[PDB]
Amino acid sequence: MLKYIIPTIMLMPLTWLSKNNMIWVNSTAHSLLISFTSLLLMNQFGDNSLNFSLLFFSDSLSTPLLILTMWLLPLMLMASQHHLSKENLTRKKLFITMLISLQLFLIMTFTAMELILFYILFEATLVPTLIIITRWGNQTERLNAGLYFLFYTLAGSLPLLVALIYIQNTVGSLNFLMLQYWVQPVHNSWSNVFMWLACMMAFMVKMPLYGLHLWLPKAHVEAPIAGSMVLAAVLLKLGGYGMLRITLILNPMTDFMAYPFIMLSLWGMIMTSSICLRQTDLKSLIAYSSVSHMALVIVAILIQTPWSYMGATALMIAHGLTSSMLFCLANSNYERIHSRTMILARGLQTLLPLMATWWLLASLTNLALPPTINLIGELFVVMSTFSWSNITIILMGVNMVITALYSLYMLIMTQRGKYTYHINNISPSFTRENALMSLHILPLLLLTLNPKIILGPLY
Amino acid sequence: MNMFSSLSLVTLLLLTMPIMMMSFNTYKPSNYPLYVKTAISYAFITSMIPTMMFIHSGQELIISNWHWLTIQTLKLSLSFKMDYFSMMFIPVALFVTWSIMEFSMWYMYSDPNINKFFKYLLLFLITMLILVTANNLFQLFIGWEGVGIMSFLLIGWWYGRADANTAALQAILYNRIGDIGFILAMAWFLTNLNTWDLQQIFMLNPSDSNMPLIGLALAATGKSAQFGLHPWLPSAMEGPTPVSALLHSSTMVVAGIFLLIRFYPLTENNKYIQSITLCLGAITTLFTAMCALTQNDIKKIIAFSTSSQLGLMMVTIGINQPYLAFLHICTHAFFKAMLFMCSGSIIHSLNDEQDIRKMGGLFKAMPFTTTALIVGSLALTGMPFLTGFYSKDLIIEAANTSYTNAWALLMTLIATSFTAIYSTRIIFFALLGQPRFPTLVNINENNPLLINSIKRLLIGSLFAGYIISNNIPPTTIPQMTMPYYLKTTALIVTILGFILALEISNMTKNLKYHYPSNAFKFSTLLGYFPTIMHRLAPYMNLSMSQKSASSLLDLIWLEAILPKTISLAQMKASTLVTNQKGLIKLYFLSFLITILISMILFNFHE
Amino acid sequence: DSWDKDVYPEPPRRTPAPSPQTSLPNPITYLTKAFDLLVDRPVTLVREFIERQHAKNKYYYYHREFRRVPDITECQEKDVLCMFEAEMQWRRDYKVDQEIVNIIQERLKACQQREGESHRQNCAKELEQFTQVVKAYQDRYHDLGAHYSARKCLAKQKQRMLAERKAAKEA
Amino acid sequence: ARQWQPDVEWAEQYGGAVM
Amino acid sequence: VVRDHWVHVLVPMGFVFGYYLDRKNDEKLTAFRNKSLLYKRELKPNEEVTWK
Amino acid sequence: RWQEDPEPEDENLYEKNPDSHGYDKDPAVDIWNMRVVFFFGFSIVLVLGSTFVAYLPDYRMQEWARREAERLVKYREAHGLPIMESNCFDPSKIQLPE
Amino acid sequence: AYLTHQQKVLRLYKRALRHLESWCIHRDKYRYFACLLRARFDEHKNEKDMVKATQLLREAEEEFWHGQHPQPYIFPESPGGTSYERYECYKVPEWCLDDWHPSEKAMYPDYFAKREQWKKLRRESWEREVKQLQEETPVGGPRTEALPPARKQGDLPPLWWHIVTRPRERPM
Ligand SMILES: CCCCCCCCCCCCO[C@@H]1O[C@H](CO)[C@@H](O[C@H]2O[C@H](CO)[C@@H](O)[C@H](O)[C@H]2O)[C@H](O)[C@H]1O
Ligand SMILES: CCCCCCCCCCCCO[C@@H]1O[C@H](CO)[C@@H](O[C@H]2O[C@H](CO)[C@@H](O)[C@H](O)[C@H]2O)[C@H](O)[C@H]1O
Ligand SMILES: CCCCCCCCCCCCO[C@@H]1O[C@H](CO)[C@@H](O[C@H]2O[C@H](CO)[C@@H](O)[C@H](O)[C@H]2O)[C@H](O)[C@H]1O
Ligand SMILES: CCCCCCCCCCCCO[C@@H]1O[C@H](CO)[C@@H](O[C@H]2O[C@H](CO)[C@@H](O)[C@H](O)[C@H]2O)[C@H](O)[C@H]1O
Ligand SMILES: CCCCCCCCCCCCO[C@@H]1O[C@H](CO)[C@@H](O[C@H]2O[C@H](CO)[C@@H](O)[C@H](O)[C@H]2O)[C@H](O)[C@H]1O
Ligand SMILES: CCCCCCCCCCCCO[C@@H]1O[C@H](CO)[C@@H](O[C@H]2O[C@H](CO)[C@@H](O)[C@H](O)[C@H]2O)[C@H](O)[C@H]1O
Ligand SMILES: CCCCCCCCCCCCO[C@@H]1O[C@H](CO)[C@@H](O[C@H]2O[C@H](CO)[C@@H](O)[C@H](O)[C@H]2O)[C@H](O)[C@H]1O
Repeated sequence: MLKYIIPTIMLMPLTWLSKNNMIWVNSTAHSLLISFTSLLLMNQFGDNSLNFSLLFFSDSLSTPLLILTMWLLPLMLMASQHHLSKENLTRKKLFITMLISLQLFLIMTFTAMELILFYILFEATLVPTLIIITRWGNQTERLNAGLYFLFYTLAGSLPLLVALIYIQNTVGSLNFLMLQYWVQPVHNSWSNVFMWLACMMAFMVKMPLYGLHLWLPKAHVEAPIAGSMVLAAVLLKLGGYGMLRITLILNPMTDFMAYPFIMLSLWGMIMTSSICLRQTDLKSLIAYSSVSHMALVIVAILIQTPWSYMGATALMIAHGLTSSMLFCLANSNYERIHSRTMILARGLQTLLPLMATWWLLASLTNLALPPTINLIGELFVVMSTFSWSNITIILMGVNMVITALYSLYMLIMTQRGKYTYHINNISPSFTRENALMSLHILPLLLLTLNPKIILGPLY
Repeated sequence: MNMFSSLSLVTLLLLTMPIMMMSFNTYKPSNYPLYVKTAISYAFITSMIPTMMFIHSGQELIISNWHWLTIQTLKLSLSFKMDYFSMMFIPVALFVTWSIMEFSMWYMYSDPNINKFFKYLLLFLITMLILVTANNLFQLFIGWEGVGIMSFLLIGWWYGRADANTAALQAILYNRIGDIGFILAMAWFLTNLNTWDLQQIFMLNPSDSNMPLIGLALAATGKSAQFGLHPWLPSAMEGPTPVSALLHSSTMVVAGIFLLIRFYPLTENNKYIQSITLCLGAITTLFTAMCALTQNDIKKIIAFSTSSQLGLMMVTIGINQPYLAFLHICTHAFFKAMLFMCSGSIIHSLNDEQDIRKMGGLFKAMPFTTTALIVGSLALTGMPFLTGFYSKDLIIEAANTSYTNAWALLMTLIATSFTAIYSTRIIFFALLGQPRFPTLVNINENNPLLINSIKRLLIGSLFAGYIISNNIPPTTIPQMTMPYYLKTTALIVTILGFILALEISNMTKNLKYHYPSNAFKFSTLLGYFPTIMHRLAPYMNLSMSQKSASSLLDLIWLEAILPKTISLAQMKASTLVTNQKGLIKLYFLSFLITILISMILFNFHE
Repeated sequence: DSWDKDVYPEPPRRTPAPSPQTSLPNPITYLTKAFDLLVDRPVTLVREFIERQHAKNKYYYYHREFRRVPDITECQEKDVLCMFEAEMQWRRDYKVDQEIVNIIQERLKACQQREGESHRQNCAKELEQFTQVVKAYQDRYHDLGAHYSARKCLAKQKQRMLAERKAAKEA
Repeated sequence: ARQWQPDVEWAEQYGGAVM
Repeated sequence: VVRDHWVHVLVPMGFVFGYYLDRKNDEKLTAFRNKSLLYKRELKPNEEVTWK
Repeated sequence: RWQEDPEPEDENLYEKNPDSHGYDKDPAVDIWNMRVVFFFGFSIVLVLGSTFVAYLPDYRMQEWARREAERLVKYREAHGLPIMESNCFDPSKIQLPE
Repeated sequence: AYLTHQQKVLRLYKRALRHLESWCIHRDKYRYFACLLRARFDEHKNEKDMVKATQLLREAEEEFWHGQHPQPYIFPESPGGTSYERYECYKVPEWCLDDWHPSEKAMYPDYFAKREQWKKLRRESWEREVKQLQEETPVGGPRTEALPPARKQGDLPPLWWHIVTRPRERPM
């Protein structure tokens, strides 16, 4: 993984030694080249994962997440460079450094072969993310949002640390390859009930689980656009990725420990989809959409079947590109009208035609229109949940109805109707903004042609 | 095989080329609408060759060209079933779309976005052809939701109009509720048969098919707008008239019935499903025809006619006659698309007037539109030997000679009578009597685009039913022995509807005022179903979304029980710890207490 | 041709000979001749050209052979080096078995289409072979979970073998 | 608008004897 | 090498350096080169190691 | 109150540069930024990367498995063996408890 | 209610005539019953007692509600009509032309020359319009939404730009 770690580090000297007018050009160009070379990770085998060294490995689960992570850094740079234009030059370089350092922790987190190394990097992402939100957010509430983000994560992470060290003491290793062969079943006891909870609660908070999701509407709304892009696209997937790995060592106790959390998710998604129908803030609406989608990922991981793991992996990738695109779409409006209120600016399809096409395409992927990989993932999860219990089709079906209503409600309210008369600064969409939109949607729609590379290890 | 397989794919590939040209900036947007129309005409010609081969020898094949994805033991390939249903629906759908597109060149001439309109119409068609030739359920779903989304985009064509956006979202909402059943059927077939392929489903022939077929029926209830999920179809009249003609003859509304036809090998053995569909069809056909009796919007009258005709198709499914139901789809496409294009001709000539009460005296002023309207009306009512007669008449006499629910049969017969009544309403109020429209006369039906497009569908509404019936192979045992009163039932009740309708119509000309009856308001206001359901259900759901889900739980109780309580305790503990007097005497007095309890209570000294 | 006829069988083709009982000309006959001249012929020449280029550059690729290693039954417990090879082998055989069930399912689907309205009786052999293979596949691999392994497969087999012993003990 | 930064009212929260 | 474009070699060189260091890692993990039951064979007359 | 700057006015990039691409105020930097995004994003990663993915060598050996399965089916049907046995492991190598 | 008794009776008259027209349909039948309805209104035209007049109006409204058409005729472009807001998607505000690229503006050199004159006329009049409104408005703001005309030569009626330059009813 050094062929990605080292060049990712070299982005930092590149940004700091660039001419004052080339920091965005240079960093964007070279983060795209790193993104290109990440495709070499798709040398995957049917039986064996790609094991580079004692420290890092890649498999069909981590590979697509790595490719998404390295692709997002260029997109976060283009999204940021407009609202940071007036920023002091050295503070601009520091902002880029936080994004680069976040990428470095992410690509190592998704490939660390030992769970305690995963834990340290899993936790190291808090620092740059917290700094990005609190330093470069716009509102007063960004300070409170950082505190909620920090302590919701840590309240779950600290028990995980104790559990992992306990597992290493008793098993003798936390290397994930070793855990595949030395795993022993977990027999019922109050001691093991709390080992299970400590192994799963840190990842549930990151997803987030319904009930523990309050940090996300605050954090995903107060953050600058780049912060929201990474929070929705990747950082939420640390929870899903972590669960997918650690559930190996939790069987068969997951049989009955999953019930309270499946209930929170099945009912949670219907609750958080319904919330989106009455949201007045466009960014808040998108954030609550992420909770609804990640509820399916939680259920798919917990029921633990070959189809649900394929569906969970597809959903995580598809949601990352969609949710990131929606935040970017809403940001373009915000950079014009300086407000997140959804009803403020209406009938925008009349004033910004092409950008209304992106809104439509983003909305269709969100409501899981076939054969998008959003539908592929969402359908595979529904297939496996039906087998788990047929009655779940009722809750999945209702959520699919509600999701279409709020996806098209957001499209109709902002893009259709009559334009607001007094808003007269809707300038035509910039090339940067159009390209930023097409760099989400085009890769997302291309993956439909070859969906096997985003279905994970159980394909 | 080489020509049959090759030609049946160029048809589908031909229709995507205008889409590729538009999306890839390689077109002369001079006359893009003509380009799209020309491509459809050529697709129709190439689609006839495979159909003629099927007519000759019954040649059918399945093409599984592209292997897309293998999920363990579920291989998913891009497949196309070129069978009886595909080879007859496609040329009919293309032929009807050929007329609608030529008609729309005249009807949408003034639209600044006519090019985009023709692109959306072509996508609407492509998603329907994907649906109709799909060989596995996943490919079917792609087209199933494709037509649903194109319907959303076209119904809400005039997006500045709040009513068009409400109607468009209504169509998605009602069709998404139906899609729950589609997803249910897919999950059951995958779990119990390990397949989404139609061939394996029929080979394994599940015996306990209640659950998958109930899901399929629910999907058909939404797409075909049967009672319960019906209000969206009349509301879809918000769209431009060309949308209504295409959305009602081909494409959307017929997909629900087509899905049940495709699964007749299962339904033909499950009696309990037959009863449900029969009763679902019978209430739909009766209820919607009753609604059309008092409508004054011409598009809504024709819209409720489609709902009543689709209900009739569901009845045909309910009596185990899938092939007659398919025949009605094909024949219905001709005269129903013609009727909508005739109403569009009237609406255009009267400056977008749609109320029949402001028409009148158009019999002689619009002679060609009049002729097509009368031919379309007579075909709809089962006039002997017109296109409608070759499906509807066989359906009625197959339904009164079956082992069937008696209420469903009786309700179906009354609906046939009601069909002649609302049909008479359009002719009496639009064509006959004295003109009731504004004084600046602008009637003009002399554009060749208008004439030729309707003329082709007029020839279809006369002979297409005769041609199709005499070329399709037999697949049942037509029941041709029955008492005289069962043979002529459809013909008689239709005539009684015309006579009763004429007396009712002529009594509007008397100088007598009569207070509305309760039944008149029930019919006019659509049984109050939209008035109640579309206020009550949105209110309860939307109020819960805000009051409970968002306010009570997310902004209060989930905050209160964790972050707000935890942080409050820490603040209180901090003030207890730090609120001290800074007095040496008190701190050292506390040292003595600590040492004492350390020994007396905890024995730290032992 | 290109695939093995034994793996993918197809009954002999029996096309009836034309027996026109009409004086009219058959439109399909002249359309077929036009198709051969305007489509098949130029397409065939373009292919024959391409095949002339592929014959000038002839090179080979091979089907990987995997030698058999000891199964997880022969592995001492917690001996990762032997467990790894047995586990990798078990995963290779799992994927192959998935493709075997796909071959049998593809035979079954081809028969159903080929036999038309007589499929219910003319595809009884393919139905039976599909039923047997699906039963075997279910026994090997069903209910193992997302974290399946050779170890879990062995435990499932032992549980099944124990029940079979007990049922016989009843006899 | 522009990014919010603490004003005098906010800053005096941290100027007292105790929090 | 110009005064205006030397910064554009930092990331390409990091990739080359990272690629190189990855290969040197593979040289510390040769304990089972040509020794696994699945792939153990003989060395071709001219060959030195099965994989480097 | 206090001594504070008023909120600066909004700057529309199109007034100074009608041909603005939205990247930079400097027209020359603005053009270069658009060039690198499009060339490296669309021409390199998306076009070549899509081509790379399409020609991946037998991703996760699904094609070898189909070839291998055909070989097994041919051999087993010719020799009269069952296509697939219920037992994954040979029961002679298993020692049941009790 | 801010409508006088006269305005309520006159409104009820028109509304009842329209609903009567929806029941009758045929023009001759409508003319016959429109005159009978007019006779009823003329029968109490001179009622002087406001209390008795109001009671008559109350009953007439109750009778109208009982006898109204459940589906009355609506002009296509009237609120609720089938063409209402049909062309709102084609109405683009004039300020959008300021963002046009110069190569787009060069296609209509004459149109944008006139447009500049209108914008010049808007700037040079704005101050007088504000001043006129200030000096004609009583303290505590206006009591009505009415606006004054211009009182001088060259003065434009205050707050005219968005009335004069509003989109055409059929823009495309
Ligand atoms: C979101 C929070 C979710 C909370 C989920 C709650 C799950 C509750 C799991 C309860 C089962 C725990 O597992 C259970 O532990 C007790 C330990 O006392 C074990 O039992 C042991 O102690 C009990 C005493 O109470 C004795 O009856 C028993 O003889 C002894 O073996 C059981 O053999 C085991 O079945
Ligand atoms: C926040 C939402 C809250 C919603 C309420 C959710 C309640 C969830 C309760 C957690 C599960 C408790 O119930 C749990 O059931 C499983 C069986 O399925 C038991 O599982 C255990 O007992 C069964 C038999 O009872 C044995 O086969 C075996 O020893 C073991 O599986 C657990 O011992 C018990 O603890
Ligand atoms: C995988 C695809 C396989 C097939 C590829 C074949 C590509 C050949 C593309 C040829 C041109 C297609 O794109 C377009 O075609 C039509 C018909 O010629 C032309 O359109 C022309 O004819 C039509 C009708 O005859 C007129 O409505 C139109 O005014 C006129 O410009 C366009 O000018 C051309 O840009
Ligand atoms: C399957 C298709 C079947 C199509 C059947 C078509 C209609 C069949 C005939 C219906 C009844 C014919 O109409 C019968 O004769 C004349 C019309 O000529 C009507 O006579 C009417 O003429 C005038 C119209 O100018 C009316 O105002 C008057 O109230 C009435 O006397 C009778 O009231 C009616 O009883
Ligand atoms: C659920 C598992 C993990 C949960 C762990 C949660 C621990 C708490 C994390 C957030 C800590 C924030 O700590 C503090 O919280 C309160 C509200 O909560 C905020 O205070 C805000 O709300 C309180 C009360 O609602 C108001 O009195 C106050 O005016 C307002 O500023 C503080 O600005 C913040 O400093
Ligand atoms: C599962 C384990 C979870 C561990 C979570 C980590 C705990 C961190 C504790 C932080 C404690 C400090 O948090 C403290 O909360 C109170 C909430 O009343 C805030 O206080 C706020 O609300 C109170 C009343 O609601 C007001 O009197 C006060 O003016 C206001 O500032 C403090 O501003 C904040 O400093
Ligand atoms: C395999 C790795 C490949 C990495 C490729 C990375 C590509 C990055 C492209 C950035 C190109 C910028 O290259 C640019 O060139 C010109 C002269 O050469 C320099 O100099 C120019 O700057 C100013 C801009 O204000 C110009 O007006 C002027 O013409 C010139 O002085 C720029 O300062 C430099 O920014």
